[PDB]
This record gives sequence, C-alpha cells and structure tokens, in this order.
Amino acid sequence: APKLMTGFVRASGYANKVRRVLFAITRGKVFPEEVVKAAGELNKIIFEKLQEMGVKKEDVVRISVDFNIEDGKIVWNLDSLEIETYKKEEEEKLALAMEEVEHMEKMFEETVKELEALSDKLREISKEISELVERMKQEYTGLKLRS
Amino acid sequence: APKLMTGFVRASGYANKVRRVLFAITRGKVFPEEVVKAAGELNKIIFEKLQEMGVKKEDVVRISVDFNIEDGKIVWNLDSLEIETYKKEEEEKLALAMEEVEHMEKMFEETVKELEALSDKLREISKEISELVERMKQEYTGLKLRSE
Amino acid sequence: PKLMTGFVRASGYANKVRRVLFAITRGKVFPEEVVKAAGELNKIIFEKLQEMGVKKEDVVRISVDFNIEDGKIVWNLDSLEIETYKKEEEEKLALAMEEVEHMEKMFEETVKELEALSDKLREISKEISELVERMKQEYTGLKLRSE
Amino acid sequence: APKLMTGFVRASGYANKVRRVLFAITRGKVFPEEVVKAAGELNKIIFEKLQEMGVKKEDVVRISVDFNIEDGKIVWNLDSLEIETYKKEEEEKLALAMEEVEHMEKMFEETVKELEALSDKLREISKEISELVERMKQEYTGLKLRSE
Repeated sequence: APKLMTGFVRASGYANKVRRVLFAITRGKVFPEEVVKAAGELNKIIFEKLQEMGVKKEDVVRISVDFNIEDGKIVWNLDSLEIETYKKEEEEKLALAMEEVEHMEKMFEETVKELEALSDKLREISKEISELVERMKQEYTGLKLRS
Repeated sequence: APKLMTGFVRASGYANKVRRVLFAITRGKVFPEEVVKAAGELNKIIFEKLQEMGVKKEDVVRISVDFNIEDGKIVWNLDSLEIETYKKEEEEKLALAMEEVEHMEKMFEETVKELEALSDKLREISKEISELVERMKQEYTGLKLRSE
Repeated sequence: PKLMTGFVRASGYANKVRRVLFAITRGKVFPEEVVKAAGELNKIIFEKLQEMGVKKEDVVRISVDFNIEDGKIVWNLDSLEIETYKKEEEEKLALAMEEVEHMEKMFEETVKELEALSDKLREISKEISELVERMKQEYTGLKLRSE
Repeated sequence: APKLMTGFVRASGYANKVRRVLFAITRGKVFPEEVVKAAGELNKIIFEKLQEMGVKKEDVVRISVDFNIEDGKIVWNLDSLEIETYKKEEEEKLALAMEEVEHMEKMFEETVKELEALSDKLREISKEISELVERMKQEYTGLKLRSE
C-alpha cells in the first residue's frame, strides 16, 4: 500500500509540497491531469482539517497518507491520513529553517521560468526549421513530401 | 489569368520540375495536399501526350499552361496547355546540360536528406527538453502547469 | 557584502557555501575564482568545525563578510561566525535538514538528465551549423565564413 | 589523377561554380581557406583568359583543369587548363537554358540565407541553454563543474 509523505513543510506551501511529491511518486503510472485533480481533492481536505487544528501561515506541518492507483485513478483511504502540527512558538528554530526552505524554492522558481523561456524560444526555432526543410523539399527537390 | 511555365527541363525529371514550380507560384494561397494532387493530375495528362509525341527520356521539353484558383482549389483549362519538344540528337549540346543539371539536382537531394535527418533529430530534443521542463515544474515548483 | 548559509546539515555545508557564493557574486567574479575562494574558506571551516566536535548529522549556521577586490574574493576571517546545533538537542530540526539533503541530492539527478539533453542539443546544433555552411560552399555563390 | 570540371555554366556564374566544384571534389582533403584562396587564384587566371576569348556575360563556358593535393595545398597544372566557349547566337537555345539555371540557383540562395538565420538563432539558444544548465549546477547542486 503506497504512501505519500511530505515531511517537514511550512504550512504556507504545504499544498504545493503534497502535489510536488504526488507527481514524483506516481510518475509514469498516471496522467498528469489525474495527479492535479487528486492532489487538489486531498489538499482541500487537509486545509479544512488544518483549520480545525488552528494552524497559522508560519507554522510547520507534516503529512502522511496512503493511496492506491486503480485503473488510472488515485484513491486514498482518508482515514490512513495523519497530520502532525508544530506551532512556530514552540519550535522557533525549525520554523525559521522552514521559511528558508520556502524562500529558496521561490528563488528556484525564477530559474525555471528562465529555462522555460529558452526551451520555448527553441521549440519555436525547431518548428520553423523543420517546417522550412519541408518547404525546400517541395520547391527544390522531387523527394517524398509530407502530404 | 496567371500561368505556370517550366523552362528547359530534361524529360527524365519533367514530373518533378512541374511540381517544384507549382508550389512556388502558389505559396500561402493553396494547400500542399491540393497542390500535390493537381501536380500529379496535370503531369499524367502530359504523360499521355508525351508517349503520343514519341519522346524519349534523354530529351528536353518546355511546358506552359494557364491556371486559376477557385476557393483554394486548383483549376486549369487544358486547351491552354502547350508542350514544346526537343530531340536529343538534334541539340546534342543542349541535352547534355539538362543531364548535368539533373545529376547535381539529385546530388542535392542527398544533402537535403541529411538536413532532414538533422532537423528531426533536433525536433526530438526540442520536445524532450520542453517536456522535461514541465516535469521539473511539476516536481519542484508551485508554478502553474500545462495540466491544471 | 555578506554570505550567510542559514540552517544546513553539516554534511552538505560545503556545498551550501559555494552554492550561495555563486549566487551572491554572479557576474562580478569569474567562476574559477568562486570555487577557489569557496574551497579556501570551506577548509577553514572544516578545521574550525572539528575543534568544536561536530558530527555529520548536526546542523550549522555560517556567516562571513567578504569583499570583491580587483576580481578576487577576500574575507576577513574575524567577521566569520559559526552556530552549531547537536542532533541530540534539535532532533526535530536535524531531521528536517536531512530531509532537505535527500531532496537536494534527488534534484542533482534531474539536472544531470537536463545537461544530458542540452549536450545532445549543442551537438546537434554544431552539426547543423556545420552542415548549413557546407551547403553554402557547394550550392551557392554566397559569402562563406572563411573569406 | 584528380580533374576539376564545371560542365555547362553561364559566363556570369563560372566564378562560383568552379569554387563550388572545388569544395565538393576536395571534401575533407583541404581546409576551406586553402580552397577559397586556390579557387580565387585560378578564377582570376581564367578571367584573364576569358577576356582574351572575348566572352560576353550571356555566353556559356565549360572548364576542365588538372590539380594535385600537396601537403594540404591545391596546386594545378595551369597548362592543363582547357576552356570552351559558346556564344549566345550560336546556341541560342542553350544560352537561355543556362540563364534559367542561373536565376534558379539565385532563387535558391535566398532560402539557404533564411536557413542560415535559423541555424544561427538556434546555435545561440543552445549556448544560452547549455550555460543556464551550468549556472544551475553551481547554484543549486553540489555536482562537478566546468570550473574544477
């Protein structure tokens, strides 16, 4: 029985961290659309639960839950889910450390956005090239076309 | 009334040349599907007129037809077609040129072949890379995804 | 100018310093100087860290001022200051940090994958440029790149 | 014995064609700089000779030369140099044909020019990407770097 776990994650972006782990865990087994929908459903549950524990933005949480993959759907036995909670005030040291993790992932996101912009510029060139190579075949040769 | 004319071309690769020229005079107005179809249709009509002339494959020929574009479609009155014939033995000098032409044009194809090989081999990476970026986005960021 | 690492497990403290050094200096110094300066201080730490008897599992905080001077990195060691946290004390913290390490190393594998592709690409590009030229030489009266 | 020959080529184009044929013939045997100098050297020699013959722009020529590769240089027996000329009024039919092959090859170049623009633009992204990858290595990982 496979198991999602987030480990120590600042509440601020617990939502992200479960999904991130969900993609990682189910890679290849399920379609991405399902991964988002599934994590979305759980994330909405752990939110209302987190409020019942009176959790603030700054606190650090922890998440364990079991799920099974069945004909390309992610189903979890919700009662196999457990949340641990850590008030910043109690574990001030850990709680800071977790803002540091957060900020260094926000920093990261800028880098990816850069990369995305390049890979985009590239598939663009790639298309324009491959497109043109054909346009030559047409006008300058008698080779087999793509028609 | 626009028109296609081929220019001096060896009988050997007459079929190719007419298709080459057609794309040219019709870029961005027609579709390749409609062009490749009409270029096969009109060159069959030439071929039956071509055996009718008794013209060999070492010879040289001039082709000029009128044509018209109708809602993306390609249409031509055939009694506008005009084929000139030039026997090898008569212009032994001319025919030798269209043979050297044809050879280098084929020699060119082999280079295009490698280019296509390169273009695709790239477009693979282009796609693998862009897809890896998504895979990163999903696993390592809170960024919006192709998926959502 | 001040590099600080914040909470990092003792094991990958080496990396963290350099990683951040690159970040802070980007553009201002050649990379060769970043590795040299980083390694120089990283040793100075390692030694000064053993004197305090720090295992690999413990967590640490490191702050040192430095100066960019005619393209070189100089730091006054006096400004350097190290906090040290025993796993025994912060069992909760030290886990979180180990958790980061695992994740950071999991990440390395993705990068390697990406490089693998960028390389395969640079190669393909170099070939295409190389071939495009060879076309110009054989089929055009165009100007070449050796005239 | 290696032997560069152009075949039928309009007077205007001779210059290129020989250089093109020299590259194609001596592939991987000599550095391009040598080829372009060598073609450069012969091409001026054949120009002088081409004026003596009184050849106009429109006429067609054929060229043959013997040459040998020595230590990475291209040397030719210049007395092996053999030219033929075909004034337009004599082969009026051939001259027009070689004119069309000229204008065609020029319509071609505008394409290679475009392709080149793309190849470059690409090479650039390759460089930018491949660099971005290194920056990630140094900033986000403890992997081995190009700087160790």
